[PDB]
Amino acid sequence: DASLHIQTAQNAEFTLDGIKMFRSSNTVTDLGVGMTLTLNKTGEINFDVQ
Amino acid sequence: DKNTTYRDLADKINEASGGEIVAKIVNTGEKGTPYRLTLTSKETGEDSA
Repeated sequence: DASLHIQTAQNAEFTLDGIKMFRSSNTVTDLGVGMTLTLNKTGEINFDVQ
Repeated sequence: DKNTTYRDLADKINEASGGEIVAKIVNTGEKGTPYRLTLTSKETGEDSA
């Protein structure tokens, strides 16, 4: 019986500035260089460094 | 050249583009073929070209 499966686990997914990438959760650091990031919803966004 | 690696050509093309065209290697989360090439340019639309 699959009805007992209230909720199933799945990833968060994102682009590396154009090219997409799927990961378990809403936090990312594979960028290297010294860059860190976290996700809070499915959308498009731009960020800046100064 | 037919024997050269991407690594060597990457430095060469930065000179060939003069840095005027910006390029970098990015992944699709794609096992086996994890390299994808991105080329970028600026203006208010597709005309960046």
